[PDB]
Amino acid sequence: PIELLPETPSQTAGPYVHIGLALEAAGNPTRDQEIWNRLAKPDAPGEHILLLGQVYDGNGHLVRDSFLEVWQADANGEYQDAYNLENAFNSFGRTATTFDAGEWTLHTVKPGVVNNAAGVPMAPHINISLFARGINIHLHTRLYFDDEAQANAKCPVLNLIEQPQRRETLIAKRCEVDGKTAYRFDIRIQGEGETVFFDF
Amino acid sequence: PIELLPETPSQTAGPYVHIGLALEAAGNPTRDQEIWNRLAKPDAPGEHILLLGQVYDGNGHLVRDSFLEVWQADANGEYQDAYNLENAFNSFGRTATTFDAGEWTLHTVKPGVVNNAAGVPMAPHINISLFARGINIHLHTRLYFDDEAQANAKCPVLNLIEQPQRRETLIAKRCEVDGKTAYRFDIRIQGEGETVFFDF
Amino acid sequence: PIELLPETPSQTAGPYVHIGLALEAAGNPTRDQEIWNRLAKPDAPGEHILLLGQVYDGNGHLVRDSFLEVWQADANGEYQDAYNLENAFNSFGRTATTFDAGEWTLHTVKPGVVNNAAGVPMAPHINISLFARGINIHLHTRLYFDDEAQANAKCPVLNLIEQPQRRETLIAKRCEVDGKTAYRFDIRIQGEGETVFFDF
Amino acid sequence: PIELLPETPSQTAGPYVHIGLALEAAGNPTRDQEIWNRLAKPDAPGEHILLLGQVYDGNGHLVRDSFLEVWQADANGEYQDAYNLENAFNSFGRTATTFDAGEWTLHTVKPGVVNNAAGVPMAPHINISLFARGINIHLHTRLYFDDEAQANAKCPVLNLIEQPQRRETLIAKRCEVDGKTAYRFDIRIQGEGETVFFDF
Amino acid sequence: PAQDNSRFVIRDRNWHPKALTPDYKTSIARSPRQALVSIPQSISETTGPNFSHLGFGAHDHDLLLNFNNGGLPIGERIIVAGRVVDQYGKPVPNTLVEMWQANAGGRERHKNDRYLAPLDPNFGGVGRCLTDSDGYYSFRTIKPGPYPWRNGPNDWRPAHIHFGISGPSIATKLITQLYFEGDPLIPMCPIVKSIANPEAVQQLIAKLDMNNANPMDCLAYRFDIVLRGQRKTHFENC
Amino acid sequence: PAQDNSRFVIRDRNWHPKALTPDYKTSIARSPRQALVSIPQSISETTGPNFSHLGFGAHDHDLLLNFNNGGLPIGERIIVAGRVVDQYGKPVPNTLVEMWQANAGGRERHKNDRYLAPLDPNFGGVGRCLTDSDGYYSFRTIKPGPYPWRNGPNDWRPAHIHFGISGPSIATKLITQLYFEGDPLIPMCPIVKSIANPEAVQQLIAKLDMNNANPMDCLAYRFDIVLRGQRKTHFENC
Amino acid sequence: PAQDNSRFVIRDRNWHPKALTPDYKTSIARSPRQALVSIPQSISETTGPNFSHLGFGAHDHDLLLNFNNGGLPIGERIIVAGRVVDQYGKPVPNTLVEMWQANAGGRERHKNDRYLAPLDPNFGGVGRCLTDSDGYYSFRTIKPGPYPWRNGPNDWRPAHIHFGISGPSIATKLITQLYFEGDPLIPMCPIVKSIANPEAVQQLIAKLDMNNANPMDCLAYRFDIVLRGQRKTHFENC
Ligand SMILES: [Fe+3]
Ligand SMILES: [Fe+3]
Ligand SMILES: [Fe+3]
Ligand SMILES: [Fe+3]
Repeated sequence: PIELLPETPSQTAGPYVHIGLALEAAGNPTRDQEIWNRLAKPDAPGEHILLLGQVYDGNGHLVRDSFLEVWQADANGEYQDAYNLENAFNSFGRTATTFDAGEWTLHTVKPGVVNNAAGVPMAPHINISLFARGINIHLHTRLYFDDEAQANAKCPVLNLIEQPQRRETLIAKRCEVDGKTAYRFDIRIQGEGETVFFDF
Repeated sequence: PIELLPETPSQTAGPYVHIGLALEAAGNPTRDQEIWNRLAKPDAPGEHILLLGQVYDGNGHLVRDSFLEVWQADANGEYQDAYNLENAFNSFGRTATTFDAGEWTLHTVKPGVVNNAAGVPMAPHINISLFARGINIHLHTRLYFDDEAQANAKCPVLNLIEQPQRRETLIAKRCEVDGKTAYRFDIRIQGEGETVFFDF
Repeated sequence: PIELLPETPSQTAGPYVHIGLALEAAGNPTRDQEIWNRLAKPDAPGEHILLLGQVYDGNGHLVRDSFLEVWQADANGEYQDAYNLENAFNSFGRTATTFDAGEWTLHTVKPGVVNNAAGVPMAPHINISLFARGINIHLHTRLYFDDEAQANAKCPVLNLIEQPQRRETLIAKRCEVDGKTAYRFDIRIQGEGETVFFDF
Repeated sequence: PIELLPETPSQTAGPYVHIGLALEAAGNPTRDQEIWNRLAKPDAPGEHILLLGQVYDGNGHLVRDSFLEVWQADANGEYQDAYNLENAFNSFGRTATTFDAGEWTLHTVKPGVVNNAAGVPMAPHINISLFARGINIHLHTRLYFDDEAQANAKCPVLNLIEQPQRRETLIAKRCEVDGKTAYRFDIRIQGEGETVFFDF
Repeated sequence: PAQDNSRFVIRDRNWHPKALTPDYKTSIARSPRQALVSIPQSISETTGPNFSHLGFGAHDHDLLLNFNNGGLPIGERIIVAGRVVDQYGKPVPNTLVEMWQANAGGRERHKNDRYLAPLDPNFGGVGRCLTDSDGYYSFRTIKPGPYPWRNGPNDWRPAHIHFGISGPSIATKLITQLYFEGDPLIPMCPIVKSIANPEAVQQLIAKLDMNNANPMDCLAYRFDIVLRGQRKTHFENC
Repeated sequence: PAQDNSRFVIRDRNWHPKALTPDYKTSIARSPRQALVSIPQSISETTGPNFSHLGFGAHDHDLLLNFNNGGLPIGERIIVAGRVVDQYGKPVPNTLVEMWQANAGGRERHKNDRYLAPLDPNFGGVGRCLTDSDGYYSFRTIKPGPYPWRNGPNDWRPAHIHFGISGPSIATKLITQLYFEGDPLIPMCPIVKSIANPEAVQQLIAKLDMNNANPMDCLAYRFDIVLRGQRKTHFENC
Repeated sequence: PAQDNSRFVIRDRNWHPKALTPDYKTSIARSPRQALVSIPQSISETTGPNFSHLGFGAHDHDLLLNFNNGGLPIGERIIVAGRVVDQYGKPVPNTLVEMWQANAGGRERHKNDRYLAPLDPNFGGVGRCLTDSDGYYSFRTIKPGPYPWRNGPNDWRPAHIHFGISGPSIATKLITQLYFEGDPLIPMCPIVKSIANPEAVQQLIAKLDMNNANPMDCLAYRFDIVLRGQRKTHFENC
């Protein structure tokens, strides 16, 4: 058959990924420009929301060195690819859980609807890539919203998961932290309640 | 040592097993003679009983594409091998669980006692072979009855299972389906309460 | 793919084939029973005919050491396979051209119609196998009759030859030798007028 | 020495060439634009001429499944390469002989003179490429005209053919088809009067 | 009735595919975590049904004609024949051989297959046949086409025909899959890779058989099946 | 107009099949007995048509849709793509690639094919395409099936697609046949055996290309074509 | 905004390390037990960030100068350079390369690092760079040292540099480790042995590059990274 050049294989981000990728969360000095957890400036268009979660290993214990990267459409369903700290909204962001902060946080806006390649609308989501020591190749997952029950029911992506109980692990539960709208989204790498992880 | 020709290797029966082995179940037209789930005709001697069960995977989910073949002695303890749709009793039969029907059923008569090779009597049992998508080589198991507790406690097969709690996974529970005597035999492929499976 | 045992390869019958296969035509003493050129005794059923021909090489010169074997149905279209010199008709016969006799002869009956494997009638024919020095593997051909123009037109065998001019090389021309019906059939191994040869 | 990548090898065009290259001829529906046998439109400059011929195999039989492509200069001696169905003249065209039509025809204008690489003028000619079942790699030939005897006698191509009698096989005979000026160009693939074929 | 007079050679569980073969994804939740418990052979495991008296329809083994709604199926016409023997080389007569497959484009005739290759109105996809006195069986059908499935993101099952063989007892019964000689999808399919030894894979590859082909009509493949060997008991219980 | 400014590398007549290859029977009466006469290249041999302005219909390269009478063709859905380059590795842009083939059962849509595999009412068997600026072409179609023919008594053409390529001149034009990786009929076909060197045979075998496949939809094969190299003239006539 | 015009070649999950590699102890509790769910590529997976307007500091690629508290780091001065191409061999321009590493004695500048080799007061350990039009990136740094870790009782990581590369989409993002040619610790590390195929291990190894070294100054290593092949969509939704 036809063989192309092989992709460079993956390796674990290791324990101190933060020193290279989350300068602040590592407690080291930062540079002038850093890629971080604040996707939307306060005046950007859309419903502003706070996102939070913990990450668990297979024995129920908290993963405190994980690193996460997010990609989402803005409030009109458009991916903003030109990353610039001046922009009111970037579609890309990074966050982390640390020894001090067992919980990660992201400040963005609720994404709008995008279509899959056959033109069917997908429910609003957030693409998440998870890296950490012990994870040899990163885990891709998607964060959906409990208050978008109707569109979640028809998402052609959520529908590819055979078992109805497993689609619930991708649904983030609405709450309020200081009069501000927040969704909680915990990730269980392994075991009871294992979050669904994708391949593409 | 002496090496004979190797056995052809087993491959999974696949999601569409119903098309070649359970025609009606695949919802396709049947031929004149089909091997199905009515081992006993209304006038066959012995005690008429309805069997049913559900098949679970290791996440606790129903297997709705499984296929089962059974082999049992008649009411007097004899294996009827010449299969014929006109016989009153055939010792063999097939059944299946489908999307429609999550449960399989089999209409037969409670088997009489047969001896092992060593002349020792076995408790009354039904030989079962389970096939499906995801199973690479079929699983063998035995269905025994909860109301035959004296013979079960002495069966030389049930006593080869070391732990007592594992013997119970093979003992079908007497109940009533439409007012008719029935034994429910649920199979758990993996996990908590995993059904004992044999090699012979 | 599947390979069977290979067939023993052919070799030429060589120059003196007659000593092993045409004792008389070699001028050697014969045995009590010989396979020869007289297929029909005078009282056998059917139109008795005399067959004759010469055989030519690629330079127009006569082949004088050829050996020939014939197989044909009797007058009702039936192959008589039980060879016996007592029978009034044998379907098998052998003849030859020699240094003395440049011409071969056969005494038989006009064969009747047989069907091909799809049940379509074939025109009356005679199957001929030709051997000689210089011929590495024998040549199969068929002798048809000029007076069976209608059935020759529909023979599914003669129709497989693409070119109308080449089917004429398989047609034997009626004549009379001593008040007896005879068909002449010359065979040109190579060149102008090359006789058609088959493979099956 | 230096070896470049090898050319893909040629394979015969096959008996059904008409299906991909001569749609009408295969008797199949045509697309909007087809490359066919009318190189000149009624108003193209030069002398309008009809070409026709038959193709023979080495037994003297017609080839009724041949396909021909032609390339010729226009009346002023220029090769028109931009092919377009609206042009008045296209220098390229295709035609074919079929079971129906044993003869091919081509409607064009008599080509003007072109020079070889050495600045020497060639006689007026049509470049022909012949394809069919049985031909493993296509045959190149040149059609010249019998009424251009002075230019033919000096053509530096026709003079590379050593024997004079072989030069004549390339010279199409002026005749009249429906009262219209025509040149008949029969091709003999093999045998007596075999047409000269070139390699370049 | 059936009587206990045979023993069958124990299965080599390292030759057959294992239960847990994670590249085949559905096997992860459908494989037992506890060990199989070994039990001696008795009359329950050494006898099995016999299908001599089952009423076969006349085109049961002929898939070019057994479904038929007004024509012939579109696809490579083939005969698939072979012999069923045991591990001693002894033929297995009067046994039941079942088979089912996709059509030429890879679509299977079942409600749940949503693959975009169309259904063929003259093709069903099912056959049965009883082996003969020498263990031969034979079916005629069209060659199936490969199809994609939801395993990895670009997985494609090589062309295959599912086979099921009863043999003389429940101990011998087997469901397997035939593949076709030369198919470049065979070494990349995770289901075929569930068989760890490359030599066991070769046993499922049917070979082109020009000798059994009907000229101007259909090719043929040969597929021989080998069931567990059978022996008489000897020195048992003394 | 076209101008004589290129030379093409002379054809290796021992790499291409010879004219007389007696196992291919029809070639016996259709092959010349006299030698080919060699002639220098001039403007007549080094120029050729250009097909940029030909009016292609929108589905000319898409055989799953270009014939269409109410559905889709039955058969293995495939993309056949590749690149056309010259012997120097230089791409050949805006060139004409034509192709035609049998259907899935091996029947070809022409009056004279009397083979018993049926016609597919949604399939035509023809495509054309112009290469792109980098020399790529691509067609979508179903995989053809093999068919028997009247050569030897049990000869069968391996699955194939006929291709025709114009290139920049009549000197480069070529008609050939694509075969599919792994087909066990390839080494027994007398037409393929007309090519004497085994290395030239490999050049006609399209390879399975999982990288270009559309997941859950169609496989792909890659088939690269190499035309005669082209060079500028140098030191000619002084 | 970003448009859905590409498709990426599916990843080979037998080439990359599996999730469960028990000798690397931390992978046991941090590897999913359910099969990954395959999904088609949509605009969510085929686009990603472009970091062209990120404001880079002038020494962000130069580890000998970007931390700096009085002088130079102690250790072997080296240039690590290479190119980023996709599996079709096409440069990936303007992409983000980030890297981080230990100091010359294997100590990392992080609070939880308690290995007893001292910190280097002039070394921070972090760089970023954007590949150029041709896919080239370069860093200047000191070769790191190996260090021990609590895995097995005497496990030591070979000297290595971590890499994170963005590529054109989130489908191509990859984090890996670079290793140095000849380090005898490479075949003994359980993290490197998470890669089952030895030819995949080889791709992680930077080769000494004396052509790029600066004489009398620093050595150079070359490490080329290959991201998933990218192609235009063809024949989708018909
Ligand atoms: Fe590290
Ligand atoms: Fe299947
Ligand atoms: Fe001799
Ligand atoms: Fe063909």
